[PDB]
Amino acid sequence: TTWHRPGWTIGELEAAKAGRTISVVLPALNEEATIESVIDSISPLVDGLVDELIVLDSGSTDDTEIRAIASGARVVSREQALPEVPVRPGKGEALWRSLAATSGDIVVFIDSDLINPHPLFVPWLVGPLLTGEGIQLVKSFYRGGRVTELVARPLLAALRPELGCVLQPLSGEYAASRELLTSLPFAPGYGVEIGLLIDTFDRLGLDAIAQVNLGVRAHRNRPLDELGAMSRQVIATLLSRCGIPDSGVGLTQFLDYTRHTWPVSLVDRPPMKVMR
Amino acid sequence: TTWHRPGWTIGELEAAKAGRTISVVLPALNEEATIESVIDSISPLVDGLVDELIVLDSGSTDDTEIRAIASGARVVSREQALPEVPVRPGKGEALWRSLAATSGDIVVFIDSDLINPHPLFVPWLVGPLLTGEGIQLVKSFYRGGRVTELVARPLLAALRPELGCVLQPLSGEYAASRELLTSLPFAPGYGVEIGLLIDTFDRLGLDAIAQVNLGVRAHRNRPLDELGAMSRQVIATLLSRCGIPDSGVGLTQFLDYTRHTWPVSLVDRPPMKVMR
Repeated sequence: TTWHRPGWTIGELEAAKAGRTISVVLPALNEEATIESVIDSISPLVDGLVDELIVLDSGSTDDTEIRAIASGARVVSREQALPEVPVRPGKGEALWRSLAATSGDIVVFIDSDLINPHPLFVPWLVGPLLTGEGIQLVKSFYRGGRVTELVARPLLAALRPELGCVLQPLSGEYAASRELLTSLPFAPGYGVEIGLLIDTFDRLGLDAIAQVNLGVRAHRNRPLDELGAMSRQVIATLLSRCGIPDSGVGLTQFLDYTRHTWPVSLVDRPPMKVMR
Repeated sequence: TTWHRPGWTIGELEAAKAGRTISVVLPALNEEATIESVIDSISPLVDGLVDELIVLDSGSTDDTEIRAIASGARVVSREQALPEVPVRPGKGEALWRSLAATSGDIVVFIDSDLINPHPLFVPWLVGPLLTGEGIQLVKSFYRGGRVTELVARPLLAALRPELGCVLQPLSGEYAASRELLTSLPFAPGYGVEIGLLIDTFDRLGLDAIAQVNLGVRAHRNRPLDELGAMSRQVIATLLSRCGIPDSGVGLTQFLDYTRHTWPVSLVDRPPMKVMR
């Protein structure tokens, strides 16, 4: 079911929990400028609709951690989330680790780089999980997304056209059941969102997936070269899910000219279940 | 060999022809604003280094044709290039047809949407073909190319990493031997450049390919949605060359929201040789 405008009240949603718990995770790498506003947008839900909120600090070297703490948030490093396992770089590692630092029956992810996010983001994402039937994953969409419109959607049309109806496959804002998340491998780096989406679909089909309009997104837009690497990992992850061998060769860029090669990973983390 | 700065004189290049001829093709769909300057940048070479110059008018409905004529250019419609074969849409069709409207041993393509192009573009592109050994294809590069850096190069790294060294795989400015071009199929739409590059490489290897710095490119930059479709066709063509089945499903876009689906083609034109 694709929603265009939520309506559930916070109280209705709370009633619908029926014993289920909700954890919220904000992954963060150097987001000192935006993190406070994001935390503040959600913390009023804590001890109510939300049972648990954490910042997964992914190696920040700015004031991200101290500002998050000063916002009353529990901050968890990659190392603290799962200390027995050495840390790998990239976003997917942080999200995967975050499963071990939470216990909610439902887990909600929100990027920490959002500019003044609506306080109803979380309620809007959990709606279908709480009041739906068979929904295990909820993606957000909103109203310029160069990677999404040039890379991910066109590749989905080519290789998983059934997912053509997903407006924001790379959305960093989404919610899912712990049962699902701990049953899926996690792709490395920026491949994580697309992997979760494709894996979910391949395993449960579209009926287990919803998407909700969160309105409009403001975010620290980004340099082309970093987008190159992101696109590369998205590709790697997507090709893998489609049974296609990726060279494992990183994107090289020429900035006469100088050359730089960005890392790409063909290694997923296994389902957090195997870590029990 | 990758050049960074040409030096050949026009006279040296002319001497090097040794009986070989040179045709120049400007494909054009609704470029009334830029076409004159492009024609004017090249016509001084005609009857000298360049034996032949044409505009391949690809269905323009603006003043492209009359302005090109007024610039002294021979204008050739898709229909006139090959009248026995009904016309298909897209850039690849125009370029393929252009082989039948030219007779140069060497063929040079230049996009008609360039803003005040250097008059040495053509000389710089033909340099390696004339003075090199074994070069059959010359690509340009220059100094924001969203499709190139987000789609084509990252996919090449994944699937033909040997072509990672190509700075502008989608460049509309390039030159090649008739022998090569008439021996290759032509991908439809915006897939044409990438197809020619991959096919050339697969068949003759890197040693037959050069790239030359033309400096900097100014061009009528472009709406995201049109870039989506372009990216989609590039993908289709690239997947095909890599032995990967494309769904044939067009990209859909949602502009509440309204939906539009863009065409994609999995059909190449065969080598112009078969039309003999």
